[PDB]
Amino acid sequence: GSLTEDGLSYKEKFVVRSYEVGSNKTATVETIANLLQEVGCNHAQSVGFSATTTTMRKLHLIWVTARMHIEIYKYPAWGDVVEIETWCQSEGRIGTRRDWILKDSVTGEVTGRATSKWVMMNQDTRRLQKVSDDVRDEYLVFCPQEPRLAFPEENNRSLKKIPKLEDPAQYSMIGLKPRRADLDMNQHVNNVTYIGWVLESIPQEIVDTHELQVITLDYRRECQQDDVVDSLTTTTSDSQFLHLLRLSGDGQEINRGTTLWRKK
Amino acid sequence: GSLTEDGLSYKEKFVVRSYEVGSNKTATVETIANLLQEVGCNHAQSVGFSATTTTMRKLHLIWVTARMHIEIYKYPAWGDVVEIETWCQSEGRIGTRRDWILKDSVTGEVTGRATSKWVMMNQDTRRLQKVSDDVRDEYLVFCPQEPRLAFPEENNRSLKKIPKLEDPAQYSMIGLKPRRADLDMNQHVNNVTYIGWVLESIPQEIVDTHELQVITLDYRRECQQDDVVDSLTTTTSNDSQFLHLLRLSGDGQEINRGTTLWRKK
Ligand SMILES: Cc1nccn1Cc1cccc(C#N)c1
Ligand SMILES: Cc1nccn1Cc1cccc(C#N)c1
Repeated sequence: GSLTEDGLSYKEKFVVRSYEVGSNKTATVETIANLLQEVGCNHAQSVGFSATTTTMRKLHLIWVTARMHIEIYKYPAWGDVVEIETWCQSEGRIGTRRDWILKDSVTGEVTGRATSKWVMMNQDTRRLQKVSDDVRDEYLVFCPQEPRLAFPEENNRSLKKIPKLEDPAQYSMIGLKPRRADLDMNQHVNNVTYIGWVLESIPQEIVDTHELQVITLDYRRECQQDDVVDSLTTTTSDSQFLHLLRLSGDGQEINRGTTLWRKK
Repeated sequence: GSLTEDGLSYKEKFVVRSYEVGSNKTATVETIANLLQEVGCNHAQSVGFSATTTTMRKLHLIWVTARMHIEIYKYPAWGDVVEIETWCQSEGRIGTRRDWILKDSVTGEVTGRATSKWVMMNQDTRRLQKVSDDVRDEYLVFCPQEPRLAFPEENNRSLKKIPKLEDPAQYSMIGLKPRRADLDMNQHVNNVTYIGWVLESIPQEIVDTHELQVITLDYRRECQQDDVVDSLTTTTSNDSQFLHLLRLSGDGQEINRGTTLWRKK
């Protein structure tokens, strides 16, 4: 991987692995989401991050994902090479955004795109906060100054408000719990695990006859390593679904989302 | 990746990813096991397979893992490049063996080694069988003729018999179940998922203070996509050793047994 000529974005190529594909012999959306996190980490390393900047480390502040939105036109097949370009942008005091474009390396055709919203949190109190001027200034030298959007369209799917699923859910998968492979280097549940848990309550008949085109996921609260989650899904329709992940015991919301599926 | 000069082994380099590492910022043993499966698949593809031979497909036969044995001296760090070499060998009519050697790409130093035993099974009946002469001849042109062992030692750990853990277990993790990410392209549970499930019943205090040096796992029966598993562990021992058992949560049918050896950091 490498930063592009202007140093304001980063590109990396990945060869899709045998264990990374589903029944169609193409990459799962969780494999895609892991590759998006990997190219994002490689971009942060390339621009000098140990993605906390020096001012954030002094104030014990970290970036946390508020929303992930991914749209796939074609999933890369096993053995195929996918090229992913990523970049960041400041969204004033709200937080930051990281965008991605996925391309077929042979044809140069765009096969997918993604966007994510990040908010600042104090790592100890877990209290959310606005982005300060010092953090905005030290971040802005690594971002394009003019807007560059993976989802430019006004009122597009990536910005839509997601409602809360009402009981009873049409489908459910209960008792989901993370294992050590679901944790990151800081012993926190990996953001991609929540995508897998949301998808657990989609009936296999949909998975067997449809391809996932769009997924939007809001992250409200973290699942701890010792927590247990229930995954709930209701059809709202192409097939569209509304999703909710909540703690198995008291029903505290951890995520809400929507998925759009196209018949194969 | 590529076959070596003589065409009897295959090498591939991997850059360790951010999500592939644990608390020490080095690759987990499950990341290592996935890389071993990946280089094995790339080797089979390079020599013309798709690893069922022509005679195997005619008779509806497949290879299934009977045992996996991995020894790691140093886990590669995040961003490091690891080179893995793999090869296969026929073990007469018993089955086949696939071996691997892991090296640090910069220093050329061996950082790990692994071996696995495979047996033939009829895909439909699930009945095990001996390897026929036609199958043995068809895959012998892709294997070294002289023995080449990742574990040459006289009575090495990779061949030891594993006993059955007796109840009560010292530690347990109950109600483990696969999700879609644990399945392969044929909707079967990936062999690496069972390694993760075995390790779930090792106490976190051991994981925090020790490094896993050796794991040997016997595969007795498959966990189906709708099954639920219990992971059981008992200490058998500066080094800590454990005995492991995975069984179905309901009736207690054995699916795997194994042992792990850990060295204090
Ligand atoms: C055995 C197990 N499966 C899920 C959680 N855990 C336990 C645990 C506790 C604290 C930190 C970690 C890490 N890393 C893990
Ligand atoms: C929702 C879920 N989590 C684990 C199993 N499953 C259901 C299932 C059934 C049959 C085939 C497959 C595949 N592939 C999956």
